[PDB]
Amino acid sequence: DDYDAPPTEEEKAFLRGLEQGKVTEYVPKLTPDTLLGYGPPVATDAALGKVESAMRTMRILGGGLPFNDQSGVTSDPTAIKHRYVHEKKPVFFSSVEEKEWVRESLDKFAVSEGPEKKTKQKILETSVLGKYEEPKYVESLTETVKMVEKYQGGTFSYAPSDADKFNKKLNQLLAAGLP
Amino acid sequence: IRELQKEFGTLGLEVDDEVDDDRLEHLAALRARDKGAPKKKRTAPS
Amino acid sequence: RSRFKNVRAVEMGLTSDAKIESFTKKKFAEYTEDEKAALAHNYPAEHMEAIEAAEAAIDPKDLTIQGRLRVDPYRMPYIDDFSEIQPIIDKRARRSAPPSHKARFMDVDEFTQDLINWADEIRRGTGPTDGDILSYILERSSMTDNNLQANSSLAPALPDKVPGVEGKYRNAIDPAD
Amino acid sequence: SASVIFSKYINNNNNKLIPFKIKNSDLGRTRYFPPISKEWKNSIYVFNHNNLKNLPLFDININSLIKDYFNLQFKDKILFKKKRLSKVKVVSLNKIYASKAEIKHTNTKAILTVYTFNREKISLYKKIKKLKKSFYFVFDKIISFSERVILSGVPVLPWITESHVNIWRKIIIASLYKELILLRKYKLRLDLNKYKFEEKLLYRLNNLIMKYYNKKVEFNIVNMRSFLLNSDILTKILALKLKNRNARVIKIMDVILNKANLPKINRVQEKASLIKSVDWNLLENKFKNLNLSFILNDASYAERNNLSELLNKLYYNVLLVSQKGVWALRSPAQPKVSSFAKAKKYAKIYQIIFNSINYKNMGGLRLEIKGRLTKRYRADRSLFKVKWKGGLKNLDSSYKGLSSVNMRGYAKPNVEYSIFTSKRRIGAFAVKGWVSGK
Amino acid sequence: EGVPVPKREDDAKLEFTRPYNPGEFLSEKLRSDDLQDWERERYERALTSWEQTPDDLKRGWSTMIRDIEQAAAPLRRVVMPRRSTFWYEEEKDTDLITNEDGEDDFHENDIMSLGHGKLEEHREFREYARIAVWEMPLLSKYAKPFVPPTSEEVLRFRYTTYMGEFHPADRKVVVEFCPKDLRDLSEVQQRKLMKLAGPRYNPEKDIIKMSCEKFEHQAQNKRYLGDLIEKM
Amino acid sequence: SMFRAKKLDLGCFTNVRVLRDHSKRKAFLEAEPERQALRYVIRNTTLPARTRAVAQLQLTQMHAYTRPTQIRNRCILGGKSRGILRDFKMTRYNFRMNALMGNIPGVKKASW
Amino acid sequence: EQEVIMSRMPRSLEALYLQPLRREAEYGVPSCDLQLRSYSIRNLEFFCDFALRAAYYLGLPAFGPVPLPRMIERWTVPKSHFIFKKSQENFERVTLRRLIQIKDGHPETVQLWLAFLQKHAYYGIGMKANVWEFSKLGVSKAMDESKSEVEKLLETRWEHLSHVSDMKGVGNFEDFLAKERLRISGGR
RNA sequence: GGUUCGUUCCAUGGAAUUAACGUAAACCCUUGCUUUAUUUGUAAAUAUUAUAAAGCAGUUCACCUUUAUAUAGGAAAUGAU
Ligand SMILES: [K+]
Ligand SMILES: [Mg+2]
Ligand SMILES: [Mg+2]
Ligand SMILES: [Mg+2]
Ligand SMILES: [Mg+2]
Repeated sequence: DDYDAPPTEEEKAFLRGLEQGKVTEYVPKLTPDTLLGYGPPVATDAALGKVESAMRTMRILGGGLPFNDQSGVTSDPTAIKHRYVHEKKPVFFSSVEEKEWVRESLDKFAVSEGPEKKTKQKILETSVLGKYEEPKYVESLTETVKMVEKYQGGTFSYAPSDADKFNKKLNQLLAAGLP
Repeated sequence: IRELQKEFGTLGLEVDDEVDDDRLEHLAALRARDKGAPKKKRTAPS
Repeated sequence: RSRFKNVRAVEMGLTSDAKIESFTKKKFAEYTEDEKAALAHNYPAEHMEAIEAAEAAIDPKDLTIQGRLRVDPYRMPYIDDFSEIQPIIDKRARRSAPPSHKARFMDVDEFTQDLINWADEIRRGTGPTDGDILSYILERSSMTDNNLQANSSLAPALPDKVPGVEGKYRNAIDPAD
Repeated sequence: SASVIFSKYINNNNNKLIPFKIKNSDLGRTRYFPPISKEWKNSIYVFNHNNLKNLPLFDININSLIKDYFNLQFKDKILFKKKRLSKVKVVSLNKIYASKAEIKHTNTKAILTVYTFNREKISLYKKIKKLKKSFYFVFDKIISFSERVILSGVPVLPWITESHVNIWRKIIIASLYKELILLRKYKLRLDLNKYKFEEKLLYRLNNLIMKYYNKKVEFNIVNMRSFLLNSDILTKILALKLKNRNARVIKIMDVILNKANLPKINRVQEKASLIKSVDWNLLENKFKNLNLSFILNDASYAERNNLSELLNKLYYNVLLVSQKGVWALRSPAQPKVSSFAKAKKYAKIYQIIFNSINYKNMGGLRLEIKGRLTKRYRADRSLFKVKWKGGLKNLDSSYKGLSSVNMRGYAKPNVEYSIFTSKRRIGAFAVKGWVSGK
Repeated sequence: EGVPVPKREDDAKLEFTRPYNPGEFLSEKLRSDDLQDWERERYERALTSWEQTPDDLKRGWSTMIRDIEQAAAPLRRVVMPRRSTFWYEEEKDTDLITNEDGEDDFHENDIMSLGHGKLEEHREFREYARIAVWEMPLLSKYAKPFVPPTSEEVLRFRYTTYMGEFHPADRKVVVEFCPKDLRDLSEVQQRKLMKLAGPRYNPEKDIIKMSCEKFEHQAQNKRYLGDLIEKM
Repeated sequence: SMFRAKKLDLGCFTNVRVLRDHSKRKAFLEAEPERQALRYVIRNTTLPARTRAVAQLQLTQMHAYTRPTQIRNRCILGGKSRGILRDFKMTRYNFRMNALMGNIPGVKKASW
Repeated sequence: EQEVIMSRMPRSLEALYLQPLRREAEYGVPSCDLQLRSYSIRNLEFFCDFALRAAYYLGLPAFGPVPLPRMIERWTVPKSHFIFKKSQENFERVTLRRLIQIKDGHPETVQLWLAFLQKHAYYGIGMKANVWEFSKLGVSKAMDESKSEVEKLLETRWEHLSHVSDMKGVGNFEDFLAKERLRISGGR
């Protein structure tokens, strides 16, 4: 009633191609542009180190994911549309192919071509030009406010928002302890 | 798993949450033999 | 002051720098213009760019002063150009297009048209040969993605008779049972 | 001139010169270094260990996510299957069994390796083949026959637009509805089983796992031919079988062992030691002076100074049509490959690669079942059963006396241990399993 | 709310309940139940053409669908599980059930899971052997020769990298210079610089080493040391 | 009570005290800069005696969840707080089992 | 058409079966200190060689691999989850590390080396590189001048980042990077 | 019945032949040597401490003695090592 014939030799030879694989081509390609994105983000005089530290700042704004340009072009569109529109935060793409896949996967979704001018200056301001706020020298010890700002400006543990919480309570106490 | 059933639910694919399915089967088996939980009292005892 | 020792260089009779060159040009001679043409006729352009750069970078004097044979446990157990990607001994290739996010599984209406379209492609050379029917059950995409063959993450299978495994097992079950 | 700071690091030159010494002692061949990914599930090293403490917890969530992924199945309404909405808990064994994932970590991505035993394809592929070849042959005739009756006169042209095809396609469906659904059901169930290993569905699972490691995840799913070559898949199958109250415990273990084929061996030669003798065929003992200058300098043979000639006499070359022959190249879109890629024969290379691998053949099998596995629904004492077939020893070290590389400082490199926990209606039980390789 | 109740209010309604031929199908469709008038003319044209064909030319058609039914007959046959069955002991989905003969044989075409770790390791050695033979030589085309630092380059900065990792220590920048490199400072002015340097001066090596990790970015830590040295 | 989030945001082994200690880590992260200012005004002997007494009274009114001394590591797998290792966030026992099976990278049985 | 008897194979393929060639440093001033770390020796020893081969093509004279002292952590835990303390056992996590120091290396060239190694990184290995460079006085002035040089190189790279007009989710730019890096880096 | 650290090995039995676990082997540290590497370690250096990857090494040889002639053992700062 039921007798399935053995796999024919033409069938076997066909399954091997799918299972074992076939002889695919391979094209060598290696230029500084194919390595850009993986280099060291060091503040060297060499422009290659400064261009890499700006890309690292763009990856922190985009979510902080590593720079992967050899693992596909897929991503989560429903999560990128939310971040880009509902949260209004930047998005970092490893390649242009990954940007055109989010467009084709979402109905009527428009993404900007690069960041705005004001965002290009803020990235080069600190990550490349390294423009800081010099901590002044406070001579007297009674200058509480000036001394706190001096210390807060000489350590990356006090973020701009963490210092505001400190200076708020401080000024609240110094003002509440006067005649 | 709840986020896995929704990501693939748009394609018409379903999977069972065994960890929660047996939990319900246990609760259902308790009500059968009169061992379920009492009615939650929502007022002070008086 | 150099980096290596001359104990192994003065042993053969290479005391003079001029004699070291006679040992390179005689044994590590660069490719002849005839060989370059023949070597460039078989490999594509992108491959030849790496060969012309490897002979200009690797100077023959280094192969003579410090060129040693590799005996570490990480050397390859055979010689090969590694130009192409082989079926089994290499990782699976990924040369297909990305998948469509809006693609969905075909329905009775879309599945029929897909089946009709398949009958029109093979019928352009009688009737559907089992070789084509087999290429329809295992390759024809049943998603609304315009018949896209996507990259597969399945690892390459092994030969039908693994060296070291074949010729050691016997089937306990018999047909007479 | 030169800077003083630059001149303060030149004088600090007390480095030792490479001596190029000559070996006067015999060297034995190195041990078999097993793969690295088999010692720890996560092959990782990070300088900030904040990315290293949560991994033990994630892998519990990842494995729970890959299990539920390979069990995905269509809704019975999508395939017109008319589900029997019974209150039973059907135990399905003809599904994809997956093992615990093993991840290879780098600062850019993560390669997730999982060994699968696809038992659902063995059934689907058989039935889709049962459909006689006449189906597609006769179906092709309806296409041509229906184009001479409906889209023609009486007994693709410019006057045949697309709107007319819609009505032409429904007539075929109206008469073959009950059959087009049968073929569609088996094809969809097959393509689903096929896409679970392709990017059509993996790119969705990557988005879920990518939220744990914050890296794109690559998959290296390995398809297993038999379920006995992995301890994880073996203890899970046996656990699902024993979950039924009516399951004959002692009988289900014998059915599995009987399916485990072991290679015939010679008990005397297998347990025989190995005498330690200098292997003069090793490249370390052949050329004690490794420098090319000494070798190619007309040491023994004449006019073999060509480096390529020396290598061909040591390694198996594929570019050569003859093993030790010369390399001959032909003198003067399509894929970019070499003009001799087809001539290359990887016959002996498959024999060199697969002979350099240990623990290929299965030579050991042990199963242990412990817990509450009684039939009667009462308080009874625990049960314990153990069955084995073959040995779990390391023949290369226990008998031959060779040096092995234990895993995690104590484990044997050839055994695979896995435990699966389940529960009956009366209590919990576990299924332990060992699988060794020769 | 309350104890959950089952969900049996769902089913897939089959469009067609019985095999309809072109005549009967079009007749019911042309009944004008729910259809566009301008679309009906497309149907009547088909119904007339169908009836115009030789009557027995439908006999061939009706017999054509009957042979396809016979071709799909073995695909819907409920195979009874083997008496001593392992995989289909309690499989309620009759679709997957099959003969279950030979599905457990070992064709000597697979190795254990441990052997696959060593095989995948070789597929990786070939991937690096392919990079070292075809992609590495291209690096020589973009290399640049080393030039010794001139007399003006008197500073020697140090920058840390973790190669794709985020570490709090990759923001520190160290700088070291020699007081005697600054030829603009005289003897007394050089000795005063060793005093102001404080513990940053190494009398043995005669190098003023100083670091800075006060700011969030390496660029800021380097700019501060560049300005600080101008104050020193 | 008021610091417990209305929606559970814990993905590890949840527990009555694990959920309690997680709320103290979030409460302290928000109020640490504020608590550091009060501790700086109390130890600054250059400020008036009144400014130090005000900061000394406000630091006492802070909720207990704001204190860092209330934080105590717990096992993410078992929820215990006795015998924890900072390097793995687990008890000495849970570390043993996972290390033997290979779920903790780099760790192996030591013999010498 | 004919057949040419190739005298030898390409030097790129021959060099793969020889020990990694090394360039000679004329001065010997270190320009990079690459320290690799793994919990397994095999991965590390392989990649150390793959790195030296890439340094030869770039003209970078590499010195190593130098085996640095292995870092050993130790824990002694009871075998039981309860009273049984008289029986314990020792565990360890041995960190194996190497050092490849590059002397007399061009600053930019040394950055391509590290970029090539990160793109082709071997699993299970962590790397840390310290880069040294010589620069003139007036560091601040140089940084400002370079601006236009770096802007031209980023013209085509700005496409990676795209955001809506006047991104409000960021708010304070600097406070965002400061706290986003903390979340990305696990908390520190 | 002997022997061995040892159900180890030999011989033998008018009943044995074999398999798994433990044992043993192997593994980690340590000792001597060889090769590789020379920084952040080493005074110098033609390379010798240290660092750490792989490989070799023992009861091996010599001497003495030795059952049933089968299996072996003894000697311990004045044989080698
Ligand atoms: K700050
Ligand atoms: Mg009750
Ligand atoms: Mg006997
Ligand atoms: Mg030094
Ligand atoms: Mg030594």
